Amino acid sequence: MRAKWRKKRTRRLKRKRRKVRARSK
Amino acid sequence: SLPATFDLTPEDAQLLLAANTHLGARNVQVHQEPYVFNARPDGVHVINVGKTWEKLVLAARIIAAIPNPEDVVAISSRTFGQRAVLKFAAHTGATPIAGRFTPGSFTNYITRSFKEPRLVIVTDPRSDAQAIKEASYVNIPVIALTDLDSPSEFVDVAIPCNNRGKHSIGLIWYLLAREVLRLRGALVDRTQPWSIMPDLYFYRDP
Amino acid sequence: VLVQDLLHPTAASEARKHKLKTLVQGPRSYFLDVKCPGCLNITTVFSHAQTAVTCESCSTILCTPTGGKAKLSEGTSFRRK
Amino acid sequence: PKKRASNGRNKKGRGHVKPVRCVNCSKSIPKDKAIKRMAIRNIVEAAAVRDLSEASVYPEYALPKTYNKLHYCVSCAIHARIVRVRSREDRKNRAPP
Amino acid sequence: MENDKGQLVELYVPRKCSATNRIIKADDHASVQINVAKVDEEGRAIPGEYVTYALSGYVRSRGESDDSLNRLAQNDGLLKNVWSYSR
Amino acid sequence: GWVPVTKLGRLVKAGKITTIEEIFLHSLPVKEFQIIDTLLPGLQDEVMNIKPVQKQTRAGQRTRFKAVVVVGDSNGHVGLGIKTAKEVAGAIRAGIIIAKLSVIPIRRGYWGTNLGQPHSLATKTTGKCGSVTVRLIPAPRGSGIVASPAVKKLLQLAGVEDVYTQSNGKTRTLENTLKAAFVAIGNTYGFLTPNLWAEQPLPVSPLDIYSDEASAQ
Amino acid sequence: GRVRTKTVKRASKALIERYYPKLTLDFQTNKRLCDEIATIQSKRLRNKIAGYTTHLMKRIQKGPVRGISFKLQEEERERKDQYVPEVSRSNGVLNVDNQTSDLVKSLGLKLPLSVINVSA
Amino acid sequence: GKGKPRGLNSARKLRVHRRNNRWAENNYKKRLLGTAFKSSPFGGSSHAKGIVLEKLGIESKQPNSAIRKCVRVQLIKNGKKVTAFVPNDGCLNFVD
Amino acid sequence: TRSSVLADALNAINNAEKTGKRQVLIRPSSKVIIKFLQVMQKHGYIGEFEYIDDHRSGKIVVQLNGRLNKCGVISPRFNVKIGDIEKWTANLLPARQFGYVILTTSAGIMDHEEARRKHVSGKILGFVY
RNA sequence: CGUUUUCAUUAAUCAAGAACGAAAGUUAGGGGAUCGAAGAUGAUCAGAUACCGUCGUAGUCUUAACCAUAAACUAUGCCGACUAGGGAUCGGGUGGUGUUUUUUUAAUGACCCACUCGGCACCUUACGAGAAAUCAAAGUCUUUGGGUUCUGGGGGGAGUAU
Repeated sequence: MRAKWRKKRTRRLKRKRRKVRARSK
Repeated sequence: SLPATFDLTPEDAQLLLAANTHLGARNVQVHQEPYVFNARPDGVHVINVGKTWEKLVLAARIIAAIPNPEDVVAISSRTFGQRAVLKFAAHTGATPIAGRFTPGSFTNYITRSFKEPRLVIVTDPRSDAQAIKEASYVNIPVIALTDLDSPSEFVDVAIPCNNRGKHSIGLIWYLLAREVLRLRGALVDRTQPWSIMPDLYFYRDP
Repeated sequence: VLVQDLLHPTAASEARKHKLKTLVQGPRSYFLDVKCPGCLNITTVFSHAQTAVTCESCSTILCTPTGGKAKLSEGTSFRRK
Repeated sequence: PKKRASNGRNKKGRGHVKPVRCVNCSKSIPKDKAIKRMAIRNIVEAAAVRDLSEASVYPEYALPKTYNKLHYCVSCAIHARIVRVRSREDRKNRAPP
Repeated sequence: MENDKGQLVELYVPRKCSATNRIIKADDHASVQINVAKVDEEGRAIPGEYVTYALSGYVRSRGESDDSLNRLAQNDGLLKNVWSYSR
Repeated sequence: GWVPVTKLGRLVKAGKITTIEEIFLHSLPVKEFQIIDTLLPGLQDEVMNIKPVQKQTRAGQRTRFKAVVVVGDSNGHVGLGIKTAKEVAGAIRAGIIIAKLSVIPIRRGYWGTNLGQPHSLATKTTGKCGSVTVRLIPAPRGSGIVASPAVKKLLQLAGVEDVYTQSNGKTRTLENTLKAAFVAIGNTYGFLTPNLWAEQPLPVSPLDIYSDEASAQ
Repeated sequence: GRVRTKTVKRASKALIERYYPKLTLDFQTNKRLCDEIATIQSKRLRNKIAGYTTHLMKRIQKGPVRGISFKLQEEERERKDQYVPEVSRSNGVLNVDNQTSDLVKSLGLKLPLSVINVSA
Repeated sequence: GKGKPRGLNSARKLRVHRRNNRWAENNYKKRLLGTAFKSSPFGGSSHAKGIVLEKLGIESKQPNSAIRKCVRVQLIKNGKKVTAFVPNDGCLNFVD
Repeated sequence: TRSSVLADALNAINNAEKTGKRQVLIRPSSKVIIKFLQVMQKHGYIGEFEYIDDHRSGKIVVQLNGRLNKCGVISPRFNVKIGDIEKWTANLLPARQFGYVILTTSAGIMDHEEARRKHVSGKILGFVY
């Protein structure tokens, strides 16, 4: 896939893993 | 090493100045040409004709040093020099190539135009560039009638001339033929106006 | 080219080069003594003066500065020394 | 590798040129890159001038013209105008015709 | 190239360019050798007797062979003009 | 019968040129292989490689064979010819011909004692072809040739006894390696060592002394 | 298309190059000359070669055709490039510039002079 | 000089620079990170003895379509489960 | 900036010798260029040279004769012990029979042969062959 | 650039550190014509969450403050030296019993010719380099050393996890 749409998808992954990890601080 | 009498005679200077051999090329000027003499205003660079005559006697000394007269190749593709090299080939041995050079004539033998010379004289080092490029593959000295803007790569001894011409080209070929016919020749003393007419070498008609 | 005298260059080839790029570098500028015909005494003005050099007695003008050489102000008489 | 030494076009010494719009598709292309041709044409075509200069007071009066400079993009100039595609050795030429 | 007892080995001491003193190789086919006729009194030049030079391929390919032949022919005496040292 | 053209072949065939120092001195171009089959008849050949090269054709492939051949006797001359032909025997024959046209001489010298009968290179030398750089270092007596097998055979046919070799680049390509080494052994007669500093009087070409015996009828 | 091959054209060229007299402009007589002096293995190819020889006769007889010389063309051009008109200095003196005068004064001797004053 | 210092008092830049660039070597990295003692199911040792749990048939991917006869082994010194190939025509009749 | 002046001098000499010239005007002209060129003159690699004195660092015009293949600078003047001369001369000379590794010792600027004869060592400057 | 002014090594490159940094984006006012992520619609299409058409929010603009990324590209660190032929051009200067502007000769400006530094570039070659494309630098390198900074080491995993 196009490298900036993998880059955008990765930022959407990191924005989720920052959210689930924030529920358990 | 000139004995007494290879000097530029005043009649030869009148010939060379009448046929405009000194009116060289314009502001375009290769750095490998110190044969210039004090550029005339409105462009034209006057060529030192004394230097021209000295290089001419030197070239005729080189041409009259080949053991055989026929492994010298006179080259002209330009139509101003075709009759010139043809009458040069008439008087001396000096095989002509007037017009199309037919590459392969020097390198890589078995073609029908296979000349294998020890000297190549070229009327114009730009329009005869393939002969000059091809003579440097097979170890041949190249003489060239050069104007001041003409390239000097792969030419040794050059004659500073005006190859815009219609008068200077046939004259410088005529002077080479006359001078190589004086050296080792059936010819005459100091004065010796050489009954063979000067203008047999010239472009005819249009 | 390939053989030349780099120690005795011709003067015409040397009068055209930059003043730093000659064989020994030296200024192409000079001085000149000026007299304004109103006064009597002479004064020594640089060729590339950069100041409004006025005459010694009558302070009027002798040269207005410019980009390069100074301009002598049209009623003058100058000698390069 | 590099397909042109002057990469798209004609920017050496700037860093940024202000873009114009293509006249066909309105794609915004830099002004030095674009493709630029000045259309200089009469307001009458070569058939109409006879019947128009018949139909006029003030005899023939001007033949007045029309001038506009067309900036194309690389796509829409190839799609019609100045295209064909030149060979690697005929690419380096810059004489118009 | 010699050895312990005097003897020349290394076949073919090469030629050297008269304008640069560089070795003219065997695979140097732009190199050239120019024979200039010696001229006696009132012309009629002395056949089989030359002043010869050799010019490498690099001197010719750079465009320097004309000024090199002006220099090399002047200070043998074939020319008393064209080449001037202070350029 | 040979019946040559290219006048040097006639000076060779009439016997007026006897050794290839007369050709290698005057830098004469050799166009016919019989010029060196007569002036160097004890020359031995060696086919170094045969590989298939191929061309894509609108229906199928066109496979012709490329042969790398080294000739050279044992006494200071080598040649290296590379030829593709449609058939391997014709490719080897033509590679022998091109290797015979390209015979180069070799300046071999000493490691550093002036003792009898030179064994090694006079200088450090280097040849590049493609990406392969082949560097030859002079070596003491009895070193052998410290080289790859193809370079070792090219330097063996040269007559070099002791040499050291370094190499850089993709030396697995045999053509560029052999050609880099062929440059590295042809460049030994270009290095101006100080025993060659003494001036020589520039001899006349054999094409002028025997001008009569050239220039056929 | 009536484009004639290189067989017809090269044989026609070679027939004119050595038989320019004998080879008139009529097809029906060149048809018999190509029967006499050449050996052509067909009648159709004979007629084609004869027609092209007649054609090249028709355009030789209004000036030269590039490529073909037989005897008479080269004899004429041989006796044409020997020319009279010569040139001179007979029409006055040698007109020069200022700088050509400086040149001849710097090297040579007293030659006739007429300086000019051309500028930019 | 193209990329590196050269002056005589510059050996510290050269030392620290090569010491930094050594980490891009795979061998140096795996020798100075101790991959052998923590990862790599042996101890970094050569051979290791273990106990057969079950027999597996591993299908060869892509080419060489066959069933390579392997066993699943639990190592004694680690307890690490490890698949190990049993090489020859037969020899799964010898392991049990 | 100009960090070495010998390096500029020897690269000028190398380019003019590669290109077939017979003359080099060197911009920088130190004492060490004078002694380096004096050794190159002693072993025949250059002709005469002439120090032109402006009231500044000075210039030199060197005459060339074609015998020079390469002259080069070793840019950090590495401290050479007398056992390391054979290491240098094996490294950067074409053969053991010619070419000189030039080095500045407290007994002067000299080639490695005179350095072996006088039994002196020091720092390396360059090499000529 | 000019300079026969001054000081006299004050310099070169740079971990750490600092200033500036397109667009989008963020915070708070102002502004909001145009275009216009989102959104809503009309067709197309097998479907059309798209291309094409219409409308339009944030945005586009500005003030105060963030952000610190771009194919931020010449995908070419910076300083210095040398090596090649050409003609254009921009800025400065020098020369011309040169053109133009008449007032009557001038004077300036513009131009022309020649030279000169300093730029943005270009053209032809290749001595040279290169794996080649190509390169007056990507040359002056196995004949390897002018000074210095940063970066890389098979492809992924991954600029991911921590």
